[PDB]
Amino acid sequence: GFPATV
Amino acid sequence: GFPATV
Amino acid sequence: GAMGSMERASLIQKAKLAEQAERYEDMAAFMKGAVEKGEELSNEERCLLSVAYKNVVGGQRAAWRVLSSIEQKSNEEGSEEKGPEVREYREKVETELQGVCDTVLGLLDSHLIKEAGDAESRVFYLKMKGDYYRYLAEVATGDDKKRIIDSARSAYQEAMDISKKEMPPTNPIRLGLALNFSVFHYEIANSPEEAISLAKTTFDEAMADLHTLSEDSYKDSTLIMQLLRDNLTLWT
Amino acid sequence: GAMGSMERASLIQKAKLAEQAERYEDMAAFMKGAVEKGEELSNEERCLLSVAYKNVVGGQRAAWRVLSSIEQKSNEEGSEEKGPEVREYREKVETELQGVCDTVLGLLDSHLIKEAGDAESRVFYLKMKGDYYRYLAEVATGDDKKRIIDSARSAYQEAMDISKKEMPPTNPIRLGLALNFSVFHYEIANSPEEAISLAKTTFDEAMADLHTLSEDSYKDSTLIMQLLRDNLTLWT
Ligand SMILES: COc1ccc(C[C@@H](C)CN)c2cc(C(=N)N)sc12
Ligand SMILES: COc1ccc(C[C@@H](C)CN)c2cc(C(=N)N)sc12
Ligand SMILES: *SCCNC(=O)C(C)(C)Oc1ccc(Cl)cc1
Ligand SMILES: *SCCNC(=O)C(C)(C)Oc1ccc(Cl)cc1
Ligand SMILES: [Mg+2]
Ligand SMILES: [Mg+2]
Ligand SMILES: [Mg+2]
Ligand SMILES: [Mg+2]
Repeated sequence: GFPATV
Repeated sequence: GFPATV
Repeated sequence: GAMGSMERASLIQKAKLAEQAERYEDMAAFMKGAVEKGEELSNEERCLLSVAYKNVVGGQRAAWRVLSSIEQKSNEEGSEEKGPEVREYREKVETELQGVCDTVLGLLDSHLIKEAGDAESRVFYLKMKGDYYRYLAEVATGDDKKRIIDSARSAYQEAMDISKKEMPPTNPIRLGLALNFSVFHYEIANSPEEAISLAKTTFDEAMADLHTLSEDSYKDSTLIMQLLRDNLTLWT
Repeated sequence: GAMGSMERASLIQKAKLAEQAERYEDMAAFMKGAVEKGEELSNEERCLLSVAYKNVVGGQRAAWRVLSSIEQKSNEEGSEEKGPEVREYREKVETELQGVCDTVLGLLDSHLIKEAGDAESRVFYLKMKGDYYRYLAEVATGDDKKRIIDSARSAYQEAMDISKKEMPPTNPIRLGLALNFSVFHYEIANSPEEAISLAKTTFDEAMADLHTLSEDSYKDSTLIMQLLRDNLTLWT
């Protein structure tokens, strides 16, 4: 999975 | 509703 | 032409890559370059051209509708004056949309349509001509609005005439043409009865011809038939 | 600058309209013009700048990944040679992505960061600097790759140092910085243990400070905490 960033 | 076109 | 130095086959290959990457502006630019090589397009190449520009202009239309709605509300009684910015930005998007439509219509006129002799190519291009004049009509307000609407009507009508003589009632291009010309009647020409009649007759005539088809052709035709039914459900 | 003749307030207004219309390239262009007026940005204006470019570069990154995957498969044993086109088009997208990153980094260096004195502005800009060097690092292969990675690390580290001294552990900017620096460790710096430790400690320290918050602040902070937890779940 491609991880969360903001 | 917005009607279908192709 | 910025694509003038790229091989035709490379442009087609990159259009397919751009589609996979959901880079539809690039896809359209590659296909414009391919058309400008001057050779006729294959069935698949016509699809690539149409998919690319349909996605580009579809995004512009959606944005234009958002902005036009905001502009309408800004002009209602009681709304606070907020300056020229909404109109300006709606106009910016509108001008870009018109530019894309002009580009597509230009490719069709120079010289795709005049070299298209088979029904599968000629009907497809004439349908596209109707579609892009329809998108121009959606935003038109000037002296030429009626002529823009009539240009869409005329292109669709020529496509319809050929399609009814040269294609079976289940041909997906014939079905999609009828779907879109029906939407033209409903949304552009203020002719909901014609829109409904066209969708219904098209659906019924396709239904009666499904028995002639293979399983794969049946899937293709019934998919577009369902869109006709969806519109009929919206409208009745 | 093509936005040089437009009022600052009009640029901000149009950025907000562009966001509503999902026209993120326009949004970014309007916000670049606003930054280039030379005045500091408010909290909301910083968000508009970040949202615009995050969406533009996010689309470019997604396209680059699609193309890079196709390119990798084209180079495996047994694959048919298909020419330079995949590499060329991946390079085209890559160069456009690098151009956007360079533009954002240029705005930060000229002159947003040097005028940013409050933690809420300075940490936000330094986080952005780390993010856009991280995006450059994702595609980098040359002599300067290690320096690009170190530039991201250095910007994130300065932001972290300020955030830990000047912001509560639940501040959403502090949390988002830690989230992204943790991703940097995991994906860019080959440091999964540091990535996991940072995400865990950040989450736990925020948890312990939630009791100080209003309901609305609690919602804001817990939203970013959940992203930290999501990454920890992916990684463990
Ligand atoms: C002749 O070329 C085509 C035929 C049929 C299809 C799709 C079928 C499932 C019918 N809709 C199709 C999709 C294309 C593309 N998006 N590149 S080209 C192309
Ligand atoms: C200070 O400016 C903001 C604060 C808070 C938010 C969103 C909250 C729900 C927290 N994520 C927000 C969204 C913006 C935009 N997309 N224009 S600006 C902006
Ligand atoms: S030409 C692209 C492939 N076809 C399609 O995507 C769908 C929409 C399923 O079918 C048609 C597209 C265009 C026409 Cl004119 C007819 C069917
Ligand atoms: S700045 C845009 C408004 N905020 C957001 O969209 C989310 C992602 C919910 O919150 C953050 C964005 C950026 C940071 Cl640095 C922190 C939180
Ligand atoms: Mg106009
Ligand atoms: Mg008739
Ligand atoms: Mg390169
Ligand atoms: Mg530490």
